[PDB]
Amino acid sequence: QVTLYGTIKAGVEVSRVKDAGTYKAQGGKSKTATQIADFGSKIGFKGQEDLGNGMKAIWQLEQKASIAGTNSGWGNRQSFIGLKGGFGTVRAGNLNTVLKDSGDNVNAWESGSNTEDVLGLGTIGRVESREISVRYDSPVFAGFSGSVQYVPRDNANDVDKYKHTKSSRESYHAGLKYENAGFFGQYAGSFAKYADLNTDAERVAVNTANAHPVKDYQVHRVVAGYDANDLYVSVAGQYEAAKNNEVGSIKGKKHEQTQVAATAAYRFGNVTPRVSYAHGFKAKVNGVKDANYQYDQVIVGADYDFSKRTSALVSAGWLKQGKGAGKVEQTASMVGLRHKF
Amino acid sequence: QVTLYGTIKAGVEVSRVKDAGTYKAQGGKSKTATQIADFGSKIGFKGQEDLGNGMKAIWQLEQKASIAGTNSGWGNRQSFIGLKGGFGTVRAGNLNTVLKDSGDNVNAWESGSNTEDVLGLGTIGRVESREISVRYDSPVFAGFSGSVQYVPRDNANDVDKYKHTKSSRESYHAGLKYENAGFFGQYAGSFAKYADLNTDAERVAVNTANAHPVKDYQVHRVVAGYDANDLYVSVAGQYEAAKNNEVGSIKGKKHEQTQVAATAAYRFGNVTPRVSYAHGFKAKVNGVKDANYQYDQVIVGADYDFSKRTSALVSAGWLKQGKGAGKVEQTASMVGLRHKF
Amino acid sequence: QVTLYGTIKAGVEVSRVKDAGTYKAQGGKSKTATQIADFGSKIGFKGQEDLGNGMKAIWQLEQKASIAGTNSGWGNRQSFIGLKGGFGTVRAGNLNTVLKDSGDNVNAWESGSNTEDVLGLGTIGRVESREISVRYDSPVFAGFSGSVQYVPRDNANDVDKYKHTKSSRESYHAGLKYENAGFFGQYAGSFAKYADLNTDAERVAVNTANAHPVKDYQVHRVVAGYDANDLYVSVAGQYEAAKNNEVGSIKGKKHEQTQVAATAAYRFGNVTPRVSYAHGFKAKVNGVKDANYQYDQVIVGADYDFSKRTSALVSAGWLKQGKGAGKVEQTASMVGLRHKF
Ligand SMILES: OC[C@H]1O[C@@H](O)[C@H](O)[C@@H](O)[C@H]1O
Ligand SMILES: OC[C@H]1O[C@@H](O)[C@H](O)[C@@H](O)[C@H]1O
Ligand SMILES: OC[C@H]1O[C@@H](O)[C@H](O)[C@@H](O)[C@H]1O
Ligand SMILES: [Cs+]
Ligand SMILES: [Cs+]
Ligand SMILES: [Cs+]
Ligand SMILES: [Cs+]
Ligand SMILES: [Cs+]
Ligand SMILES: [Cs+]
Repeated sequence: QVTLYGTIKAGVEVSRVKDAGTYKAQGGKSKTATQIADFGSKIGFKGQEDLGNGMKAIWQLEQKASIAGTNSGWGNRQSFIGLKGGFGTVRAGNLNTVLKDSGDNVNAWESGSNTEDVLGLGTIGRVESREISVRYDSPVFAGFSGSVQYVPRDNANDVDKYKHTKSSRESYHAGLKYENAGFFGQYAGSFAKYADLNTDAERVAVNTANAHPVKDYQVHRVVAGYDANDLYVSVAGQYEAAKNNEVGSIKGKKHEQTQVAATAAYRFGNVTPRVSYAHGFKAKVNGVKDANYQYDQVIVGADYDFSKRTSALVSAGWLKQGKGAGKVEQTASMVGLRHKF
Repeated sequence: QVTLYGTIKAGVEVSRVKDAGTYKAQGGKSKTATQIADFGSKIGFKGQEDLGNGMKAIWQLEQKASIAGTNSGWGNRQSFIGLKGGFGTVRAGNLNTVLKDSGDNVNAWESGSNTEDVLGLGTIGRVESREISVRYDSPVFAGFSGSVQYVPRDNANDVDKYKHTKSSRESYHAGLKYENAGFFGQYAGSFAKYADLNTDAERVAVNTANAHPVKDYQVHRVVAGYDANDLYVSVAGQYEAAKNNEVGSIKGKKHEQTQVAATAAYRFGNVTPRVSYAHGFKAKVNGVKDANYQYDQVIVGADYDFSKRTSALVSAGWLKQGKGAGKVEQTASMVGLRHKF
Repeated sequence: QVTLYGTIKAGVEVSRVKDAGTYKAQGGKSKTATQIADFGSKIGFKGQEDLGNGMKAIWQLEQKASIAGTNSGWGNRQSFIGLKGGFGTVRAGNLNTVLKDSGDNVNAWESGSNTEDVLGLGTIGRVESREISVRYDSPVFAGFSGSVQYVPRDNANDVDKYKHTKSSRESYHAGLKYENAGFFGQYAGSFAKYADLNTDAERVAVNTANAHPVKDYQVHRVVAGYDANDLYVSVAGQYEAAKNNEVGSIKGKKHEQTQVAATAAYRFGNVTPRVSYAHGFKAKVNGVKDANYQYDQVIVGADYDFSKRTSALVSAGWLKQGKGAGKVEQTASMVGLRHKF
């Protein structure tokens, strides 16, 4: 037993950026770019086999498959092997981060890469990723279900395998989930004694060029909401903080930012309008308030369901970053199509 | 509903090149090289879903899959998503160029890459390609069927997305087709206000190293012929011209070349002999006659059909390029196998 | 007719290296590295079609598919097209080397790349590989079955296609096999008039940076053993020798090394313990005895079969290389899982 699946999603997206620093014409406005873009098409193979008494073996190989022909490689999307049974589920491989799964109730938009921060809640999703790791998921007991996941010190840094001279970048991920009559709330987060971030607060591999080492890197996320009776509402809160670990005068100083995201949608028959807001409060960088990281964004859109597998998509987004003259505003809109197989 | 398809084609090809400039031994003759080569094996996944009243959703991901293990990546061959119905068909993605489809009645040979110009009509097919774009194909009305296709300015040049400082490389492609009782004629072509060509008259991405910018780049192709009753005959004509747009003394001057190709084949039971000729008249480069682009080529061969999906292939080709001492002659022959699945 | 297959295999492996030259702490011992690693997962598509009277067409595209997401490309594992029938089988493409197939009775261990020499008989398998080539396999007559395979001069070196100025790196591979009532012995080997080796006695492509050209490169392997009644025993012998062909003072001098490998395993119900030993006698490099190439290794382990397709794996290995102060000792152990589909 093995099945083939995936989804092909593409559309045309119009965008324009307002930046006074990089564009000098007309009050900092760039020209409007119109493109055909892949919304992240993917194709995978998964299978399962009953082993006898309550245990089943499970594997999956999923790849990024852009219909523009820009992707390549196997298992770059969730791909794994594991075992399931009464005890729950245990998987190893390129695995989604518990915080990446919790992303399903946080970001419901589709878009191309270039517009992932204005046509989708991309900024609050800068903490999500896939890591080579092991992961446990306990069954659903009384509406409760949980997940614990770990990334080895030698998987987070291979170069340092035999000479442990760099602080371990090993990390733990966990999440808890409660569901009842259409009401659901969940906590998801991750902690890393030592890790590296780029200037976009995203986690990068040790020794990336412009990467800033950090200590006690922790990410927290709580998402609660209602999903049933043609109605969907979702509020999410997220806190991120770490201590500067880059040798120099500012080592030890604190980094932190709070983000909130809101989304609601109603299902009229085959049309589902939807709206989402997101904000990133002023961020503390090296102990000081940094307003460059503050942002406000709102996305409105609707999905037309031709069938349970095919949808037509339309959406627009207004995004503002920073404050003052270093400020950047992004507006974009798209129309596209999604087919799940 | 989703299907798996592709074809595996390989063979051994013998070749020798006669060039007085690069080879000094024996009147300019090179040694004879004999290789095992992939004839362009490929594998793809496509699927369709009825949406209700006369509309069907359609997608396809096809990749180059060489059995020599030299290819990599997804959707580098025609890959797309679109909709079909009474109105015809509409597709977006890595799509074949209307001129690339018209190639089916122009080049019927199989070969490895190194011999695509001597074991196949490759020179007349230097205008064919795949471009990220949208494309319309109207139904077949009274033997008539048509196709209109467009490649965005920001898809033909991504770097220039927000600062339109480079002339648009957006292009249009169209073709018309008539079929009646085994008789068929079609026009296919493309126009680009601005584009770039390499010295082989092939279109390359803006800012390729040795790439010459051009203006009013247009390609025309007419192919007519008979295909039925065990008989196949096909004549094709092709015109290409553009104005030099490379800043300097020769900007504005005219480039152009006319190419013709002929092919016929008769089906004795399971054997199908075939022969093809092709010529490239002297080309006008910067207004001046250039005989380096002139060429003559003839390919003879036969296909043995073991079954409708499997064939045995044999072919030879004599090709002469240019005139005089800069002249190059290529001769090659091959025996191979093709399995379609 | 076409089928999908492959296997997903991963596990965690603990390792430590003892080298006095590269590690200075504690008598040359490195720290112990613990990793999650792909044991070489792979996925392929193969198909066959009856052509009529006793002939069938056969093709296969197999790719390395790591569940860690580190592989990419098509047909990098055995991939081919060919014909089968009364006469036996004939294939062309990325094909396994006759010596690579004989590897099945020589190395029965699973492991990640980093531990292929301590958790598997990797050193004796440094002569195995895949080469673009043609290959014949004659049927099994009276327990006897044979294989002859060849790699073209222009496939082993493409750059030199038209100017044969580098000595041909074309090579021949052959093997013979006898099987009777659980008893089986086979010879497998390869010869190359000219070839290139790296310092690990592995064959590399001409013009690799640190590659040493050789002449009369021959590899011999005899493997005999018993496989039936829950019992498996296998002894293998291997000889390798070539003449230095690197221009200089030592050209012409002789290189050679003898390797032996032993493995046995008994099948209690679903558990199969197993043990293997391997030795590499002192090697003659440029006529002189080199003890750096001498080695001793022993691997113990067991496989728990959950089902015919799924197994649980456990293994450990002690490996010593060289002699004296340049000496290197490797110890490693792993626990993992393998699912065949
Ligand atoms: O949020 C959008 C995504 O939803 C998933 O369930 C689906 O597998 C993807 O193809 C994509 O449509
Ligand atoms: O012209 C040759 C080609 O014909 C196509 O129809 C087929 O899909 C390919 O596999 C290749 O055989
Ligand atoms: O030696 C181990 C291998 O055995 C093969 O037969 C199987 O196809 C592979 O998946 C791997 O398990
Ligand atoms: Cs992300
Ligand atoms: Cs990552
Ligand atoms: Cs082409
Ligand atoms: Cs192209
Ligand atoms: Cs090997
Ligand atoms: Cs090789």
